[PDB]
Amino acid sequence: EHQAIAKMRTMIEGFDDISHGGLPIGRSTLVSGTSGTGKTLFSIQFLYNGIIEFDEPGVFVTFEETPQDIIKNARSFGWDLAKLVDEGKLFILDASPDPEGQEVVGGFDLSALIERINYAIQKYRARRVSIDSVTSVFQQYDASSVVRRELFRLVARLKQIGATTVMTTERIEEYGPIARYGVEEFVSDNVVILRNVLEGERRRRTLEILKLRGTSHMKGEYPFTITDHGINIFPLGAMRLTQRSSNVRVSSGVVRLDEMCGGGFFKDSIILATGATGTGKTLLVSRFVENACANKERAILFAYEESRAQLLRNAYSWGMDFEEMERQNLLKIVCAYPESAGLEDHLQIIKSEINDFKPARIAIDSLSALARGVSNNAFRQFVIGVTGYAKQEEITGLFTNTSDQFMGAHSITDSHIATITDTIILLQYVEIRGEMSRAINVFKMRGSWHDKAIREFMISDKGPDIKDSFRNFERIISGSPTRITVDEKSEL
Amino acid sequence: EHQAIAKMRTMIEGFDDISHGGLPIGRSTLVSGTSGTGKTLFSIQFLYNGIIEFDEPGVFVTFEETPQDIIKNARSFGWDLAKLVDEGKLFILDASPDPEGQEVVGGFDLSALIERINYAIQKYRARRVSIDSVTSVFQQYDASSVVRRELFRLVARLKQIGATTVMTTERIEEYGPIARYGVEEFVSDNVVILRNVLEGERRRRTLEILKLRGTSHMKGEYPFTITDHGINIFPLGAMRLTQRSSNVRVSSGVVRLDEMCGGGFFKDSIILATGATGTGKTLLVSRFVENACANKERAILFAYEESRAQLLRNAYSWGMDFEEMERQNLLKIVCAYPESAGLEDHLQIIKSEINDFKPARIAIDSLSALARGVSNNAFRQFVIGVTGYAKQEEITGLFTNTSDQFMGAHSITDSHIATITDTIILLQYVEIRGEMSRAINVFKMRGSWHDKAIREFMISDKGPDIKDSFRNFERIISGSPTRIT
Ligand SMILES: Nc1ncnc2c1ncn2[C@@H]1O[C@H](COP(=O)(O)OP(=O)(O)OP(=O)(O)O)[C@@H](O)[C@H]1O
Ligand SMILES: Nc1ncnc2c1ncn2[C@@H]1O[C@H](COP(=O)(O)OP(=O)(O)OP(=O)(O)O)[C@@H](O)[C@H]1O
Ligand SMILES: Nc1ncnc2c1ncn2[C@@H]1O[C@H](COP(=O)(O)OP(=O)(O)OP(=O)(O)O)[C@@H](O)[C@H]1O
Ligand SMILES: Nc1ncnc2c1ncn2[C@@H]1O[C@H](COP(=O)(O)OP(=O)(O)OP(=O)(O)O)[C@@H](O)[C@H]1O
Ligand SMILES: [Mg+2]
Ligand SMILES: [Mg+2]
Ligand SMILES: [Mg+2]
Ligand SMILES: [Mg+2]
Ligand SMILES: [Mg+2]
Ligand SMILES: [Mg+2]
Ligand SMILES: [Mg+2]
Ligand SMILES: [Mg+2]
Repeated sequence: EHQAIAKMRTMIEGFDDISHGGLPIGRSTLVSGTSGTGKTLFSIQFLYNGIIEFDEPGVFVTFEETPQDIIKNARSFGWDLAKLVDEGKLFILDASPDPEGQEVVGGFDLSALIERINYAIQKYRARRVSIDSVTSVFQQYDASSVVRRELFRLVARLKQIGATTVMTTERIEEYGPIARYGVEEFVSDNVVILRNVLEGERRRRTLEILKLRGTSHMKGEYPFTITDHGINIFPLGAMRLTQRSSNVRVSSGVVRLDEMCGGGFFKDSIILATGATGTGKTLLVSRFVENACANKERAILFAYEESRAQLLRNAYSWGMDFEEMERQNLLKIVCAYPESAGLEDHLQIIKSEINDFKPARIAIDSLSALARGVSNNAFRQFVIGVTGYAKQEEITGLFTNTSDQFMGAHSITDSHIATITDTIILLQYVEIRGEMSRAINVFKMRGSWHDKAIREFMISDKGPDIKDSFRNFERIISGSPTRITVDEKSEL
Repeated sequence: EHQAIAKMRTMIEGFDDISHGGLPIGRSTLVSGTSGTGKTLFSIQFLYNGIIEFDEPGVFVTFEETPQDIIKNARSFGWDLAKLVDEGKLFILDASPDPEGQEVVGGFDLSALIERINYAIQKYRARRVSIDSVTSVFQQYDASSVVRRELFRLVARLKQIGATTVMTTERIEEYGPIARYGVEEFVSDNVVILRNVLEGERRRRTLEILKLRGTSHMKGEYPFTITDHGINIFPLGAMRLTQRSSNVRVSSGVVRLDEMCGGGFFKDSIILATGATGTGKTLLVSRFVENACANKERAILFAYEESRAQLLRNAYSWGMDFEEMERQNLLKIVCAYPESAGLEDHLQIIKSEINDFKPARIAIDSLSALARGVSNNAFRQFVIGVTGYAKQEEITGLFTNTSDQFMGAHSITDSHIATITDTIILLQYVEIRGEMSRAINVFKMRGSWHDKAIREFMISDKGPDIKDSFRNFERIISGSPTRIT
């Protein structure tokens, strides 16, 4: 064809983007990675989605796992390949060794095997092929040279059969060689790499595309997650910056704060709250998530610091009954330690909840939690992720941070995430006469006017009470202020 | 001959400059690189370009990728190699293995195949040749020593045929051996290394001319981007310091500000709008992007922070409409996440849009939005990338930056780029009586005068209202002044 290479939609969440459309039609795609990296899950989903959505039959070749196991584990994702097999949509070409034994199985092996597949493809009238672990075929007594030629013998004949193919290969080191004999990376056109990089004691999983001949594809690692719906990727680096924005306002929970923002927050606008531990991030989150229920709008509350109980105790002591917010089915609390998963994990989880319950507000208390460990970048990416989604979804997200140091916060981010957020509220203690009192400012609003006053405030059983600035002080921001004025009242 | 080495032009964007002209004529060039770097593309473009600019024909000996494919993959770029092998200007030499089975045909090996290519050349009167994946030939059963002979046998056989050659090799370790059997390196007159380095879950293609027997060449790695129009290379080191400069002037969009700078900004200048988060860098941004329309000049506005829809929101709330602008084709908008491309890449996109919309003013709201998880160096390289081009291009660019700390920041830029820009505008807060009030202040201008004081300014529907300074104060810079009665 005088037309450039066309791809085949895989239907695997994210892959299509990274792959700018899917797997190059008519060609074989090498998909290597270490153990437990989802290589087989990759090929099964490929063949599968193609049957469920494009009614494209698929042939599955396996050189190790007995068909029975394959169908079994499929049930992990609620997949009854078993059926698609019985309706002729799926056909597993068992090519695994017998627990008995026969010598010299490399001569007729491939060639005879090729024709077998040819028969399979041709017979069931298929469009998708997955050959699981070609690596386990030359693992009899061969070396680099023999390997090379053999793949080319298979990638090519298959190519003559014109079927979109997926081959799986194993790896020994994580960032070491691409495949085993360091020879497939070439004899193949398209080489996808699924990693399970260590780092720390958490394992994060990326998926890359070293190359698709003739076409384009996002370059680099993008994390993905294996779940009850298979592989899920997150094209973090692909998400378009075209999110909608309204001029609509909503409330923060405390009306006086609703004034200092020029009439509330904007439905479409990420909101952060900073302060050293104790100022009151939570109190603001509390009244925030609450405010959203009194209007009949659902709002999830992900906490990573406090428990579900304690999150309902201290809450009560400020009035407001979460308990009721839950019953009416207008509030939802998640709670989960940060060391319970990697950022790639929470992001999906949060994204997940947002899909079932479809909140009207979002309140993640403590970006500072998730920031634990995880290198500054990895986290930064998380942030966009959350923010960028919640934004292009029209939800009001209040976030929380906690300055690494009380009094003297020379940086309202302590990780420089400022710029990602739209509204900024700042809490700070203030040493006023041997007494640490609260202060509260609306640092910046992107669409409104907001108040430029560094108002003090007190916390009681009602909640926050935004009073009057400290006009008669120098070095307020310094946390330890200074009294001014040198004239009282006397005669003329 | 009695004179210097005559090079041949590759026409490969930027390469002629890194090689100082092109490939040493009649001499082969070994271009290696791991899988997915473009080695094929490099050599296919080489032959190709020779066909559409010089009419110098080409022989593409292909050992592993099938002729038909070689032709198909080139359509990705808009290249009709099918048409060129018809017009007999390019010839693809099918030197691949049999998809079936045969072992006793290549017993004349190296020699036989050379006789072929030498025939074809004399038949199409070709001038350039590329052998794609020669390593794949030996990949039958050879030792480092068997290669050095076979290769030196070919290379030479092709030197004698006064043919200017480009052989392709493949690597396995990015910064390790140049080729597979660490032998080709010394067997070829010229060495080109293609690297797809990772480092930080991100890839970056860098090209390098290791050596060129004969003449000089640029030294080291240069970044490159594989795109519809093939290999594109930016020799940020080959860009001299020769930009036309003038005293003409332009407005900042804020009349006051124009006076503060001694009557508007200079046309041929890079202005920087540093400041804390919120100080209003994006306020001035829109401003300077609008005055370019009231004067019927095209102005592009590259965004990397706020949406295009949101921009068009806060725009309207400061007065001045952005909708109109675009319609009249006097204001183009961009938008993209800094993580949505690599620096090497972001750079090119700019150049791209510019060439297409011939702006007169460029706005890059937050260079500090790009520095994201990038190497201080890499990034400095990205500023000079833009800055320079916009200079030589006589464009007037406005760049936004946000310091990693409000009030007290002990530098204009935490990445130290100031000494790159000509005019630095500077926003910072100042705590006046339990309050947060803004304060603009031109910090420096290389050709003009510009006021020296820090005037407080307020923002409102109509815009930036630069007022008067904090005379009766002290340490207004320390963000928390001391009113001295
Ligand atoms: N429903 C599921 N939910 C969460 N994780 C799952 C689920 N099913 C499988 N996994 C995880 O996925 C992995 C299975 O990997 P998979 O079988 O897809 O391919 P592989 O390990 O790359 O290659 P191979 O098939 O040779 O083992 C397991 O390590 C397991 O932790
Ligand atoms: N019922 C109450 N009455 C008066 N003060 C209260 C009451 N509950 C909490 N406080 C005060 O509020 C602060 C608790 O902080 P809060 O619950 O708002 O979360 P935070 O400041 O955001 O985060 P963290 O406490 O984890 O640092 C304490 O410093 C305490 O003095
Ligand atoms: N039109 C295109 N647009 C964007 N990227 C492309 C396009 N065509 C190819 N590419 C990219 O360029 C790479 C092509 O490299 P190429 O196939 O030319 O040679 P190689 O990687 O050096 O050697 P080989 O692929 O033969 O093993 C692919 O990995 C792909 O990411
Ligand atoms: N219509 C308006 N009326 C009054 N004040 C406004 C208005 N719009 C914005 N502001 C003020 O301007 C600031 C907003 O900053 P702006 O939109 O100019 O971009 P920035 O300061 O350059 O960058 P960033 O938003 O990333 O911090 C807020 O801090 C706010 O006080
Ligand atoms: Mg396995
Ligand atoms: Mg497997
Ligand atoms: Mg290769
Ligand atoms: Mg807390
Ligand atoms: Mg190649
Ligand atoms: Mg030497
Ligand atoms: Mg900002
Ligand atoms: Mg901004």
